[PDB]
Amino acid sequence: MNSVTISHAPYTITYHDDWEPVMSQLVEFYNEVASWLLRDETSPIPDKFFIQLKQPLRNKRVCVCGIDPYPKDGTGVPFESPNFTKKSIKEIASSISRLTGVIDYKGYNLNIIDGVIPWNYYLSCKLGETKSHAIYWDKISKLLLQHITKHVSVLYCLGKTDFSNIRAKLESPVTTIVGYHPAARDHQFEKDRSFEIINVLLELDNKTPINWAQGFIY
Amino acid sequence: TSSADLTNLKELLSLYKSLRFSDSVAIEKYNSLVEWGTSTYWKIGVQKVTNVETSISDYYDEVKNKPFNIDPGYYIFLPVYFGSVFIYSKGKNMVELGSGNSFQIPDEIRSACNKVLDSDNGIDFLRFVLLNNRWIMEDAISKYQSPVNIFKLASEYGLNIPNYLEIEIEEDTLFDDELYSIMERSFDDTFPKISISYIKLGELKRQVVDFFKFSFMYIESIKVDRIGDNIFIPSVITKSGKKILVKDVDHLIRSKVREHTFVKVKKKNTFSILYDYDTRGEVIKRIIDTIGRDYYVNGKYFSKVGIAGLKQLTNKLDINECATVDELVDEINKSGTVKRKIKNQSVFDLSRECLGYPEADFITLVNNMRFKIENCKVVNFNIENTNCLNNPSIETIYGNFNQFVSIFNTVTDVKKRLF
Amino acid sequence: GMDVRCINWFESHGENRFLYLKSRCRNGETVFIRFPHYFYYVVTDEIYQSLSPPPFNARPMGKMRTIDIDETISYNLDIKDRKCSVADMWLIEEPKKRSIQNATMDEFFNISWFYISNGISPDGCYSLDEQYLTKINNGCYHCDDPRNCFAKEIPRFDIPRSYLFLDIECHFDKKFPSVFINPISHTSYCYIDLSGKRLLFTLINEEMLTEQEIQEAVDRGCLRIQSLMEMDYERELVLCSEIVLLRIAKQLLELTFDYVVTFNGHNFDLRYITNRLELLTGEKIIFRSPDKKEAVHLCIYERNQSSHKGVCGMANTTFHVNNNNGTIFFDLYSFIQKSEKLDSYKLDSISKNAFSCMGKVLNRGVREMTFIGDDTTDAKGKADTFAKVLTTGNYVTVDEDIICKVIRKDILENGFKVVLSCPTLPNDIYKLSFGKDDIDLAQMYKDYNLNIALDMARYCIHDACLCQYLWEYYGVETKTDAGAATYVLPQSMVFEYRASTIIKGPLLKLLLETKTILVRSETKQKFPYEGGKVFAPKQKMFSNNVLIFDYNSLYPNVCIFGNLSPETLVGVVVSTNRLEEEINNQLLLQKYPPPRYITVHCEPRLPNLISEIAIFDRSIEGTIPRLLRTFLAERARYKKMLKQATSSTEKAIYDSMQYTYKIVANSVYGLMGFRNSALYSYASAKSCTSIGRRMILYLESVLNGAELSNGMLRFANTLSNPFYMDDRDINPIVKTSLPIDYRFRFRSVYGDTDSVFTEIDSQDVDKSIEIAKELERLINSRVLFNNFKIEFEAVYKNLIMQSKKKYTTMKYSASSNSKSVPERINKGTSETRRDVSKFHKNMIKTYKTRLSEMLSEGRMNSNQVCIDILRSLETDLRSEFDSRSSPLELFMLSRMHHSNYKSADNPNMYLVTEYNKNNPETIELGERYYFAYICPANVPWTKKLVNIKTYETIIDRSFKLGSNQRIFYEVYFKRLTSEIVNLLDNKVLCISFFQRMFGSRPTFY
DNA sequence: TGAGATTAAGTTAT
DNA sequence: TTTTTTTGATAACTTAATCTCA
Ligand SMILES: Nc1ccn(C[C@@H](CO)OCP(=O)(O)OP(=O)(O)OP(=O)(O)O)c(=O)n1
Ligand SMILES: [Ca+2]
Ligand SMILES: [Ca+2]
Ligand SMILES: [Ca+2]
Repeated sequence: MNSVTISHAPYTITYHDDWEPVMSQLVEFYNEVASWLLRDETSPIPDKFFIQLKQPLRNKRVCVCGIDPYPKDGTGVPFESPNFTKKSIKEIASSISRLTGVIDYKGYNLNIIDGVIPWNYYLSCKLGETKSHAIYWDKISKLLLQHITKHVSVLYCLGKTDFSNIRAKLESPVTTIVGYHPAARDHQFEKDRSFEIINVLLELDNKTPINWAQGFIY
Repeated sequence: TSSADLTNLKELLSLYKSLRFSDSVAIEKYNSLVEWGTSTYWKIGVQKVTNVETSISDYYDEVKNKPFNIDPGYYIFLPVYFGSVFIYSKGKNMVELGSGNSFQIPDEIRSACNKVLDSDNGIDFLRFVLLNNRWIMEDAISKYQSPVNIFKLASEYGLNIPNYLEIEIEEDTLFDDELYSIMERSFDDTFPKISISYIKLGELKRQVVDFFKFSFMYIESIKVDRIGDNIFIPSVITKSGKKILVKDVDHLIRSKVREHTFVKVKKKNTFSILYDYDTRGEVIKRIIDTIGRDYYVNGKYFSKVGIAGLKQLTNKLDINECATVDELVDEINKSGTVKRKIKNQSVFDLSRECLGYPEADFITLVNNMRFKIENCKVVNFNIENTNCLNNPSIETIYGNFNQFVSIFNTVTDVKKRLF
Repeated sequence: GMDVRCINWFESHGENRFLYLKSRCRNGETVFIRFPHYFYYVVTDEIYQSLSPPPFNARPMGKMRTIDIDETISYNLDIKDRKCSVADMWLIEEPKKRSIQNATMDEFFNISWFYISNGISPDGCYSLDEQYLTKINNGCYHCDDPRNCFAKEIPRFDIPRSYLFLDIECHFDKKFPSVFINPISHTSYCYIDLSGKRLLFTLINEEMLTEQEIQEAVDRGCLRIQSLMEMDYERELVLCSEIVLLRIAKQLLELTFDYVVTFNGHNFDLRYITNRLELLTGEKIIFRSPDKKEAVHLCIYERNQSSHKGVCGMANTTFHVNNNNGTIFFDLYSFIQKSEKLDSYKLDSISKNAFSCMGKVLNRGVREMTFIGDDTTDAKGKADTFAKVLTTGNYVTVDEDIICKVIRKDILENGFKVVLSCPTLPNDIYKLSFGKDDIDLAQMYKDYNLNIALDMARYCIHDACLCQYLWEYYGVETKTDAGAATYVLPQSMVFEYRASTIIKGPLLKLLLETKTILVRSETKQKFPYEGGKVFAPKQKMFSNNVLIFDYNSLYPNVCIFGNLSPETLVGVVVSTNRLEEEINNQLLLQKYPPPRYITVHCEPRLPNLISEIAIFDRSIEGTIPRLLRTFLAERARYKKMLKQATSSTEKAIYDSMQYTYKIVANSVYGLMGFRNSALYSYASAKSCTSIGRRMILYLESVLNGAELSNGMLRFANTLSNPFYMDDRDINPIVKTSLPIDYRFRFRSVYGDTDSVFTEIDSQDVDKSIEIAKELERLINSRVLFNNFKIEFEAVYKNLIMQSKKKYTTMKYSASSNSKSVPERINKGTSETRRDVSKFHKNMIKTYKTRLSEMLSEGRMNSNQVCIDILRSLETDLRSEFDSRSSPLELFMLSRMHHSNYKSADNPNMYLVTEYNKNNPETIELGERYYFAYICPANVPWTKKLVNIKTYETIIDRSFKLGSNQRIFYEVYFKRLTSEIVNLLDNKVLCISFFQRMFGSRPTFY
């Protein structure tokens, strides 16, 4: 739960002790890019950059990874919006409410679920357009994903072509599932049977099963 | 990702759950599925296995040789037979304890096992005991049904089962020798059972108990006894005429029993059993010399080399005796069941089974020979390497090669017309 | 556009997917043609009417036969015939992808289907008619029926081409250029337009130069522009700001060039230019489709290629540029790395290896040295290439060790005349190469001035022109045209696929011509199979002439001779015992007579089997033999083209192309035994290997101990076919045209797959060559049969065979004599290996030459040779250990980085990972790097070596051996001593010396 | 504290 | 506002690290 300071707007690096061999290199990886990153207006909150780096990562067994925060608005944590309107979150919630058996809900908020953590590959975005900050975050995203992979047992990513080069991105082998994005034509995410896959992979790797309907918010 | 991958990997998980209860086919399937999983997902929690030692002690407690106090639940009683033990996990062959040997089921036992196991999926495996070329219903471990109804259904399918008795005990009564003797008398079951393993309701694990007294005796002679058509069982006698049962030939080989020498034999109230855990080339010829040159070790039993002609061919094909080849073809084409079996089998295998030769020994003897074959028939044979003749079994088999070649020629000639 | 010639083919990646063709007319104008691209499926006539959504288009393919090529094992001679079914087929075109269940021929590409079905070659000249063309833009046309539009083909005609060879130089302070903090200093362009004009111009960022320096440069004649519109390409040096520089670069990159050529520019140059453009200004490099309908931004994408052996893993990486305008962006680094094998793949190494010549001393000087070159000094064409590179060259390497600045140059009409700056080398003939320089870019950037800026501009334009020199030297345009013609692929993807993909075009053409479809259903179990046979050498030193006879295209010719194809395999018969084996052999010898069938005895695939016979039918030609015949014809044509060449560059290009086609023909066989291939055939590969082994055994048996005397030649064994009886004379007495006074004897000494080494009890070189020619003539008509032909390779002298695959010798070619100069050749020894040393090979050569001479003169009256050789070794080793005068370069090792390892704790993984985590220069997944053993200096000589890999460190480009760090000479000395010991005969002294110097037991071969 | 065999990796000839 | 096409074989030698045996 410690923190370190830098010479750039966010300078709010509150991090946990189990994230120790990350910050000492993230400082140099971010100093050379913050000057050009902070010259534009983004659509996360600028203080919401190093907010998931203080959580204990040796508690989760499956990691769901996003490629980019919402092009419009944004909170700071992936796949969370207590203003439920978006199509991707609707498609995510429908196919899991059918599986679990709960029909009455007011959103999902996947972050609160124990044993899973939502991850955003690119820690920043811009209003109106997506994937407009890839160059500023490429090496940082590589290092962060490598560290997260080193601790978790199975990784889940959204986007076939968007995550088509993830095997070379990591040097340590790991169980990886790359799923179709829930915005493509024909709604292919309906056919995506991946939550059962990741669960049964947890039982196959002698890990404690993770309840999935816990995160529902009423 | 897809449903097919989910089914494949969940079948892999199910196979991983039952790993000790596997044979060559199941090991190959498990390895292939592990390879597919680690190729698709870049990592899998389980690895490859090649040895896979068969262990059953995880479901059975340590043996008990002392009177003990009991009171939990009902007391369904189940005896343990003496002999080789085989395991039928699911739709497989018989697996021997330790080494994963694949026993050759005749026919009816495999069908009975398949029909018993097809009823449900809560049974862990099926346990069988073979003694002097016969099967018996051993312990039926199951996580869904109590073994009583498995025993009843197995009995009504066509195989034999031991009787069961249920008694309720209130206080912690001290089970002793007298209760064991009384319940084994009430079991009847004249077959030479060694131990008794009663189940415990609620507790999934089973328990085994047996009481015995050590003894030392003297060896008089070793003799073979007929228990079938060219199947012989070894046996020994004492001064008073007591019979010491031997489970199989391998037990005698490992015991290294010597004629006119004192031995240690485990004695019980009814019958006594020689104790193992006392080289191989010396005994494998010494016992053969003592019991007679005209004998050989047919796998688990003893077999006698004799005459081989029309009678053996008719007996193996389950047909009546005849005189000439025309009667042979008529009697084997009259029923369409036998001719289909003959068509699906080769001449070499059919003749080898007709004469009851071993597999590996006969194959090596044939591979260490030379033949002159004309019109798909054998007319001249000779030995090229005499090293393989060192084994007494090889010499005993080779001494009657004329009968084998006559049977081979007859079968080839008849199959030339059966097509 | 009536008479057009194709340049490139590309696709549209929008919602409305289109295919495009770029072409040029005779006058020089560019024409773009558009087609609607579909998805192609092949169905049966019965399936065709059972499609609830009617197909958009369907074309009848005629009647074709489908054959199951699954292989089964038979324990007897009751083999069922192969399942084949003849039916009418339909080729259906769908605007969007479908999911037909029972669809065949699904292993071919859609662009391949377009080419083959429409009858259009990727490269060629056509007469497009205006009936099927409609104008949609200025220069862009639309076509709905490409089959009818391309019905007329015309002979090839030459067309002008546009080239952009570009290089950049970025300022770097300590470690590496960073796009966020380090700017671009120089940008050099070689610009060639459709008018043939060749303009060389360099742009210099003026923000790194002082105002007085800018004034001095503009007085000297450097243009100082202020905006984009004030730039002219007719000047040589242009001073400008970084924003204007990037805007000019973006403007040049958006033009419709035929080729944009870099060296490692897809990973560094283009990415840097782009990222700087969006950082400083925010603009984008916009690429547009020919119809101006879909526009994309420049974004370099990575393509990872995985291995195929022992857990695949990532094996190589490439970087490509997305563009929809028909321009081909080419990186020479990837092309050279994929096609060549070298110690290093840097620009300096490739330039030194390619641009070399022989110079004759003509003048001396106090510190200068004048050379000269022409066709009289070196081979024809070398001097011209050296002069062409010398136009922009600045530094020359002499004797592969001296780096010298060029003082003055003078291009002649036949060669070059250059004066260098080196001491007076006291010889007459030397070697001049274009290689490494002695310029420290880090130091020059720290003291940046006007003169240093001009020097950097000259170096940058030299690199940009070196791109063009390597483009012309390697024949990339000719190779691209040949690959597009042969593989039936667009020009932009000729060098992007391996053998599994480049054969699908000709395979589909052959399948359509033969009207055959191959299907497999059962799974493919994998079993190892035996390979070729290598004979054990009989002697180490021979002192006699050895004659070499080599089979021509052994495995393709074996497949052609045996008709080895998956669909022609009658069956496989296996046996468990000798009775069944003999019965099956008796039945088989009469059931399948060998005028039509061929039976191959292979090793059993399972331990329980003792025999395995593969039966093949030669009545109908197989699919694989036809492809092999096509590739052999191609290779023969390219060899004929090679033999009629006089220039060095043309000869090198033709040799490379014929080698590529030979490797393709071999890869056809290799894929026939590849499990993950559609042409998988275990039995065919086993049969081909067995037949090759039989052929080499037959040659060795017939050649061993075959003396000649008078006019007769007597072979050892009868000239009988080793497979079946044939209509040839088997008498080993052969009339020869050699004179009557010749008497010699032969003895086979070695063999490898298809090569036979036959020695002769003679020393006269002309005599041996004449006898070898006569024998090669004689053993091709009387000994061999059908399509089996061998050729006499060369004569070997001073043959020193260390092992079964390593030997060094002097080579006399077929067209040579006694006075002809030999060529020293090494095969597998510690002189061609890329990871032994440089200090090692020179000593190995010297000691081997000394040993050969000393054995030739006559020695071995005592221990003798060992004593003096070990004394020399001790003296040299102690001198090297004390003086330490050798540079670090002589003790450098090379290794390729890859991610194919059984365990994640491998030291090779750890070394590269740790280097990458602490160095901005990142080693890619297929990059070859340098490493060496370095130990603390205070450590004295070590007798017992414990750990070796822990001392490995990567010497990227600028590592400095500090005072505390020294080269760990122990490993190199131990390896050298171990290699030398195995050459000698006496042992006791060898083990004694190894124990004394190091303290171990020297292993003996 | 040595000898010997075995496995993994790199590299070349064919 | 997100998505189709890959992948030649075996044989022989050398060196370091690991396992096993006097
Ligand atoms: N790339 C290769 C190289 C060699 N071989 C083994 C064998 C068959 O290809 O080599 C025999 P050759 O017939 O190709 O003969 P070689 O390689 O010497 O070629 P050539 O001198 O005829 O050009 C192979 O299988 N693949
Ligand atoms: Ca450069
Ligand atoms: Ca340069
Ligand atoms: Ca050859």
